[PDB]
Amino acid sequence: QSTYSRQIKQVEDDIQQLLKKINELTGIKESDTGLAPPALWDLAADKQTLQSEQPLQVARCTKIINADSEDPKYIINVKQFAKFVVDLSDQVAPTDIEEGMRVGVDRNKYQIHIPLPPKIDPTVTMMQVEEKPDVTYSDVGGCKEQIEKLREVVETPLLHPERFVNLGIEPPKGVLLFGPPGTGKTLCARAVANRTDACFIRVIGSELVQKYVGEGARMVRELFEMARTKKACLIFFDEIDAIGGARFDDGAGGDNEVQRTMLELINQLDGFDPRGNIKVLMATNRPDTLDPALMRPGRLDRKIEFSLPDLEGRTHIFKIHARSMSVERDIRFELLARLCPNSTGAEIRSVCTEAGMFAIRARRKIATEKDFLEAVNKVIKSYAKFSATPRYMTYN
Amino acid sequence: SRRYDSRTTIFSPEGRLYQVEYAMEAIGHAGTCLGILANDGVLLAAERRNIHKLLDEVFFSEKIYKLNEDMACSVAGITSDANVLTNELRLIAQRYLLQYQEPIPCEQLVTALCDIKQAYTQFGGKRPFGVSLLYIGWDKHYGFQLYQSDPSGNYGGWKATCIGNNSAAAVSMLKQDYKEGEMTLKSALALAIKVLNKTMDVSKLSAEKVEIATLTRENGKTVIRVLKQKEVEQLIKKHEEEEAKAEREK
Amino acid sequence: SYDRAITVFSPDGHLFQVEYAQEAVKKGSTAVGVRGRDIVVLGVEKKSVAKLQDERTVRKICALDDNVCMAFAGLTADARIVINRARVECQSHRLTVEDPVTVEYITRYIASLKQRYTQSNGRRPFGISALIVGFDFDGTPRLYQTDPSGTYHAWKANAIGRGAKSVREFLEKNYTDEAIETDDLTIKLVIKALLEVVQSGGKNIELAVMRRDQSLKILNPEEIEKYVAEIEKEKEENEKKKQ
Amino acid sequence: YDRGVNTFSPEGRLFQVEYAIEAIKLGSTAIGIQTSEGVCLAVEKRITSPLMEPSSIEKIVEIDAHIGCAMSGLIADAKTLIDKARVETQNHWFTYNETMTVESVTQAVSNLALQFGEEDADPGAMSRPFGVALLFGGVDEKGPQLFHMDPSGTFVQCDARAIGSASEGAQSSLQEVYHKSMTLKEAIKSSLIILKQVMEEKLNATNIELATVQPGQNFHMFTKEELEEVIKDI
Amino acid sequence: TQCRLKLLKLERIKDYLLMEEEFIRNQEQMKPLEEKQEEERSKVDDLRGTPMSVGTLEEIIDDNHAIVSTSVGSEHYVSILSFVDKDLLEPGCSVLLNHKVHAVIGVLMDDTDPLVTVMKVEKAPQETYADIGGLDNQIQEIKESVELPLTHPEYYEEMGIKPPKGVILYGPPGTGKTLLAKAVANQTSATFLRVVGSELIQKYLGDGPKLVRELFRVAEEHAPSIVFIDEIDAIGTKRYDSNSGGEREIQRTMLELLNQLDGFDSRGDVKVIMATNRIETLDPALIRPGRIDRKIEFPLPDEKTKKRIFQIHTSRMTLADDVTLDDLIMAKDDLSGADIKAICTEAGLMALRERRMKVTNEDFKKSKENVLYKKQEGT
Ligand SMILES: Nc1ncnc2c1ncn2[C@@H]1O[C@H](COP(=O)(O)OP(=O)(O)OP(=O)(O)O)[C@@H](O)[C@H]1O
Ligand SMILES: Nc1ncnc2c1ncn2[C@@H]1O[C@H](COP(=O)(O)OP(=O)(O)OP(=O)(O)O)[C@@H](O)[C@H]1O
Ligand SMILES: [Mg+2]
Ligand SMILES: [Mg+2]
Repeated sequence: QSTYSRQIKQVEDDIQQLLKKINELTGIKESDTGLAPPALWDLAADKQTLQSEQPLQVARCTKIINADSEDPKYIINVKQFAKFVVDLSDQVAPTDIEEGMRVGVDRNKYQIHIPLPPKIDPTVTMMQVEEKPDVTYSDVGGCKEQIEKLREVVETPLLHPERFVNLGIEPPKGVLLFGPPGTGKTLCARAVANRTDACFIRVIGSELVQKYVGEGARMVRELFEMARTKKACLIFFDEIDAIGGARFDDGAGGDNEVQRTMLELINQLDGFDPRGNIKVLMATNRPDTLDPALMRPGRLDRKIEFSLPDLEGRTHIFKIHARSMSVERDIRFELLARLCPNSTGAEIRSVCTEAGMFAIRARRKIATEKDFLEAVNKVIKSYAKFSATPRYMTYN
Repeated sequence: SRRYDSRTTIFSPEGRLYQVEYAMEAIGHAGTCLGILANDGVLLAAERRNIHKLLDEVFFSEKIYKLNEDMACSVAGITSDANVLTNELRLIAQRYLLQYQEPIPCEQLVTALCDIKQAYTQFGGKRPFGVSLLYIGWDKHYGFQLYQSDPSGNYGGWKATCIGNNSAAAVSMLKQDYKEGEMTLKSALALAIKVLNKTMDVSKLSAEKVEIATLTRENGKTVIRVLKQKEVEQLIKKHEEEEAKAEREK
Repeated sequence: SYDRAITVFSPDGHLFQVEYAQEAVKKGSTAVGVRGRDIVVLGVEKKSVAKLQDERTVRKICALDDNVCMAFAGLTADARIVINRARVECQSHRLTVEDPVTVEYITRYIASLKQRYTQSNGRRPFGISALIVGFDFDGTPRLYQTDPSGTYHAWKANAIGRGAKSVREFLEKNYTDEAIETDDLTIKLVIKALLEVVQSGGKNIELAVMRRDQSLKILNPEEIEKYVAEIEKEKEENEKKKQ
Repeated sequence: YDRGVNTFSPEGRLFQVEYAIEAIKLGSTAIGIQTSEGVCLAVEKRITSPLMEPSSIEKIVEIDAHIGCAMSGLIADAKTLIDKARVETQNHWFTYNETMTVESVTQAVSNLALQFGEEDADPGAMSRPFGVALLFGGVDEKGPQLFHMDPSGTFVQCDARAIGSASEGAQSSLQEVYHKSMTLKEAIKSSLIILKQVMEEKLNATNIELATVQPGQNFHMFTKEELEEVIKDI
Repeated sequence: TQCRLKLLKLERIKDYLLMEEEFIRNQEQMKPLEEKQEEERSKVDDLRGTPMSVGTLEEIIDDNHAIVSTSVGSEHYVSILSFVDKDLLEPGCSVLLNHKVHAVIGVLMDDTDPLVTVMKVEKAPQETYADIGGLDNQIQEIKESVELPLTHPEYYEEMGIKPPKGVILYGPPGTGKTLLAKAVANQTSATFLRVVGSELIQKYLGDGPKLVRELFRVAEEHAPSIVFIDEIDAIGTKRYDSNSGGEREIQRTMLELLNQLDGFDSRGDVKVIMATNRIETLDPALIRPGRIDRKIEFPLPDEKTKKRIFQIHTSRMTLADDVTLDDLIMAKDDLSGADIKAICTEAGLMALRERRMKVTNEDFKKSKENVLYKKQEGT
């Protein structure tokens, strides 16, 4: 098409003129911004130089000598690691800054000025905060007591706290999820993670194993310091077996490091510490290993088992995963569930993939009744040779 | 108790029997031991695994046992287990003689042992017998034979085989040089010194480092003699005079 | 002594020992079996010979009785222990009942010997599968197949051991009554099926036929090379249906 | 990680026995309906090829001329039970001279159900529970009766049971279609309707076994001809 | 066609933009617009100042202030200045502070990772499939698990089914697991990370989970990526003493891999390929369906296949005429495509001791006899 081949010439070349002139009248690159609004920012930065208190050198209060006296004094401990007796703020009321509180001072005359933003210590812990994943409570089958237990103790007390205080009770804090691998301990938590709409802070069991003695325990400590401030959190200790251990002595200090971190976790959900109002999920798959003092009610009040689904469940779960793909008219999903023995929810995810594959491998546009019986043969029989469920099911 | 049980009679996830499989590797360390069939008799060659200046020899052979009047065998593996299997063989072969009043057929003697080696891998929870054997023999249904049993309980006839240290290297050398038929007992001893010389890393063999025992038929009775040091020393000189005349091409 | 429980139930509801013995079959050699109307042909693939072994001691097709033969695929060790007890049984039955064993009955006893071993103390399962083949007291052909579990079904055709899933896929389409109408067509059906899972031609397929009331003949290597020439001749006269 | 063969679950019941129950859910389907006219047993063969003879599969076996049986689960383990049943019923006929009540036979078979024992027994006892559930249906002096016997030794009389890989599904469709006033021809037709939904391949004359046991007859398995006649009606 | 009917409107958008910028530059200071911008940019290098001190952003205060840590480690509550993309200010990031005023002029630099130079590879692996002889099932599931979903993402979407997530290649050593890895690294032109399973054990405690964390992160930054783990057995079988806590620390390393392979953190478009030859010694939960979906197995080659392999390495050579390929193949048995290439390589070398280019039937006899003692000795 000479007409439309000619159109294609200047459809590339003219859009390239567009970009050319865009750059001729904006121009960006390895430059820090888009440079479009910050040109005026520049003229506010000339007011940031006049801002002479800035820079402000940051320290921490450690000891107030006088408070009732006309002249409060403080003992600042700065970052050059020399300590100063200092005056009070030049305006901020001397009621605000107690000892411990991290506080910024001026660098010339170490005059305390601006209270912080304490507990810097949270640097790794910072990153455990979450940004809502993409699974909802319909995408989960076997909706028996399973998911109605969990909502009851973790979601309902945060949406309707009036009905638990009118009765005069106090709902339970923690909830242990445990089951054979691939039965929706995480899925059921990916679920509550977004729908809850309250601060959600999941730590990965292994990320609390640190290098230096009692740094692990510090990690835990900082984690609850941060969660007590944010009023009403969840903490979701995923796959705790690391730092999930059980006390024991033998030989040369076996696991004495990891073990001590656990004692700190234990200690902050049961010590004296009343603690704010933070719920806690723990999803293992090996509950047999958890220390008894970590497991008993008042730290993990409700234990939810995720047993393998039954016939009725399976039938449900096939619908949850297959409904999304194109299938011929009449698939006996109830026959693919008689045909499954004790299967994980994650085994059935895999079946549907392969029924799709044979349809793709053979170039057809629709999976048939045959394609499942065939893909259900492949994924269960063969691959069941090396399954988790057999062995991993006693630790459950 | 159950904690201290090894469970030696049980399958692997893969479809093996680990103890019988390890027992093979224990045989790959024993002395080399090869056997060659001919038309005019058959012969076992084995290298003395233990040799030393102080060590003595009292017995006609330190690896060849006579199981009968008509059969001998050589062992390879755990020497201790070999004193057990060779005593049951002798007792089997007399218990055959006590019924049928004949010398026992070559094949049967082996299977009758391989029911005992095979039992141990299937129940009882003892460790298996870590031995493989070569049986040279003579019977009136097949003439000379050679056989090889494993700790599994598998046996086979062979016309020329090897078991124990560097077995696969011997067998590669036999596949090439051994003729189907056309073997005299003179020629087999040439092949047996040549194969043994290649799987052992010594510069040359010595009449005091090997043991060659033949099994011949002379006058309707069987004879099983072990070559003295002089008879083997001849064979070693005639092989060096075939390496001196295996450079006449350049 | 050594009263332990080797085979116990999984938590998934299997028996891992009898499922692991299933793998000791799959590491075996292919054997097939088709039954004609006057002739039953079972062939074992691979003599396993290395130009040094005898073909008289590597045989995998033994004969329980006179009308009953059996091919196996698994651990050669175990198979010889079953075959023995089977041969005893085959004579114990001639003593107490005048007729010779039927082919169902010597099977139900091989199977029932393998089932007891997966439910007794001390013992691991027998790691063999079997094709029991024979003729009844009525000239009828029969083909039975066991496995470590100790179950047994009859077949019209069947393959066990290595590469048996492929060979069953070839016998579904090729076993009709346009084949196995003659003694020459039934032998050619077996060979044509092992040629799909042997990678060295026909000079590697030991093949035994049994014919009505006569005893088991093992076909010497010459006759098998003649039959392999008729196969390869027939895949060049399928070029008259491609033109 | 290993334990005994005789360990209790801290829950409260025997590890193995709780497991051997799961081995049933792998097995074929059987349906037994008890009437005043007789007992019918229907069990699907579940052939796996077209090369198998749909006849050397036996999942209904005669125990005597008035006590049928249907196995689901590991059909290999039934071989030992069935043969104890027969030799039980015969011994009871050789001493007391008279048939045996169906209940008594099933009791005598259930006494083996718990009998494994890694040690402190013979070098011949079982090592593991039996992997098989039974449906003894017979006719004696109480009229027809049908018993269900699982690997727990707990046997119990039923008016209509289903076992196997469609125990859940079929059991619910029996509760809607069963009632005291039936005849034998209504039941054989009722069961094969339930058995036609829960199978995986089409219902031929080569995919089930029917048997019946009636007051005025023996145990009588239907042949391939007679089956054509009751699948025509459906 | 329509695309230029679209252009005719896109240009007008730009011509209008040109009206505004071309007039407002001359309304600004009778000069080009980039000349006014350059007046400003040089003036920003007056604000910016010289030098520029690198530091650490520790935390952000919403108020456009931030606590940074200079070289000394002394923290300063500074202000976030002009010309800074606040979306490039995450914790741990390197910032440019004023040497004198200490205020973040910004992260105007491409801070580098020295771990990506180890994990990523700018390869061109010569071996493509078609150089993998006679293992053809193996060659495909893979294409359905890795390469095909990147070439034709419309098949899986049209069917309505997620593409399968990860594969395990497992079999006897030598058969061709890593050779298939080379093949698919070549083709897909996704970023191809590669870490051996042993590298997941290092001296100091705790680094195991840390190295594992930062391997995925790398592969996430560069999505779409492939993460191959050659010989994942070595994590869980051979040990090295260096590590502390022994086997317990090995586990927590694995539990980390095991999470960040499935876990909670909504990842995407990172294929996984785990090779191994001991698969029976892997924590099942690791290879749980839905964590890894396809277990390709690599059996020893057939006889006719073993001939296509020995026919493929010899193709670049010149063989003497007395060489019978079929006599050397069957001569031995149970060969891996590694053993085949090892007999080819040796013999070709014997020809280079003689200064020829004809591998003779005897070069292969010496060779085959030096790879058999090789297989026989050192066992
Ligand atoms: N009840 C269920 N309904 C729907 N999908 C399920 C269910 N159970 C498991 N799955 C499927 O299994 C996949 C993985 O499950 P999940 O990872 O939550 O199991 P897990 O208990 O976290 O196992 P692991 O111990 O390996 O972390 C999910 O993505 C989901 O598709
Ligand atoms: N099937 C085959 N076809 C062609 N070449 C092969 C084949 N198998 C192996 N090779 C050759 O052997 C070489 C090494 O093999 P490869 O790296 O695949 O072994 P591997 O199976 O990964 O062993 P390991 O278990 O040690 O990882 C390859 O570079 C290739 O040239
Ligand atoms: Mg999880
Ligand atoms: Mg490799």
